[PDB]
Amino acid sequence: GMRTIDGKKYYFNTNTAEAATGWQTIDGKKYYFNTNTSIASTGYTIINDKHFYFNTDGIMQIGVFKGPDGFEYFAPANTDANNIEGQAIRYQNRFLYLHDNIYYFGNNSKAATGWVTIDGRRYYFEPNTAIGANGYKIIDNKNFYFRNGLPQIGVFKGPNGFEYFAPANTDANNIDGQAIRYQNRFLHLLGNIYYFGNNSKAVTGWQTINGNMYYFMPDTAMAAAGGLFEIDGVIYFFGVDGVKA
Ligand SMILES: CC(=O)N[C@@H]1[C@@H](O)[C@H](O[C@@H]2O[C@H](CO)[C@H](O)[C@H](O[C@H]3O[C@H](CO)[C@H](O)[C@H](O)[C@H]3O)[C@H]2O)[C@@H](CO)O[C@H]1O
Ligand SMILES: CC(=O)N[C@@H]1[C@@H](O)[C@H](O[C@@H]2O[C@H](CO)[C@H](O)[C@H](O[C@H]3O[C@H](CO)[C@H](O)[C@H](O)[C@H]3O)[C@H]2O)[C@@H](CO)O[C@H]1O
Repeated sequence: GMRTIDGKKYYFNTNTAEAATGWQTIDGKKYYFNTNTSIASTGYTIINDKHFYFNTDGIMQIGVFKGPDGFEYFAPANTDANNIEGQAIRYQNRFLYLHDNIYYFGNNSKAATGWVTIDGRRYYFEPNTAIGANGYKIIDNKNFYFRNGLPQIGVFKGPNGFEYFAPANTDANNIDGQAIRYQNRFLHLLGNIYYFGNNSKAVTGWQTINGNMYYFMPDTAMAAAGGLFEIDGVIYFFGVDGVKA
């Protein structure tokens, strides 16, 4: 019987009206009831000069969580110098993969947040979680499209349409991957063809431009090009320049 009164959770040894203290394994879960108050620990907690992290319900967590000195890695037993389960450990200058989530830990064993350069590459880790960014992101009024923390160069679909996340210095000295103003013009990138309207977004569907007909795929905004394509069940030929002929 584990009850919670006045926002404070306790673990009673059933038959006696007394609350328990210390580490307790309840339902496979680990809890630490402060030895001087019997109150269940929550959040960043120092125990015997070691760091542990508990959720709002007092359950000990394994992962990357923020403490007063930044995000620490509360790892499984024997991750470094036979550390105990849930304890924060020394983890310096290296990446951490917690199944598809990527973190990078600095020299201080704290996870990096914001923009950082690692081995010559620019990354962005979410300040709220320290997790490498993924997908469309607006950062300081600039748009990026990330994959595992890395800004990608290319044409990707965002909330407002396909934007051109361009190579560095294409406009206003943008850095690699920054979405830019690119209006009423074609974009030729690695063999693919796109056309951007006045809104700096790639057009899709059938389009007549300067008298030539093109069909830009709705899922990629790339022009049909270099052969026969069946569109809406009809077969057409598109030259390597994307023009139907
Ligand atoms: C103030 C600051 O950030 N200084 C950095 C130190 O915190 C950091 O020391 C490591 O910090 C982690 C927490 O992020 C742990 O405290 C770690 O020690 C703990 O784990 C060890 C096993 O890995 C061992 O069990 C210790 O007994 C236990 O306390 C600690 O080494 C250092 C090193 O990165 O950098 C400082 O800049
Ligand atoms: C709702 C809508 O579609 N509005 C259109 C604007 O988004 C568009 O503005 C441009 O949009 C691109 C993204 O597609 C960028 O946001 C661009 O600004 C950014 O790049 C600039 C350099 O090229 C500069 O660095 C800015 O600081 C940076 O924010 C922005 O101009 C406009 C113009 O095409 O059309 C609207 O219809």
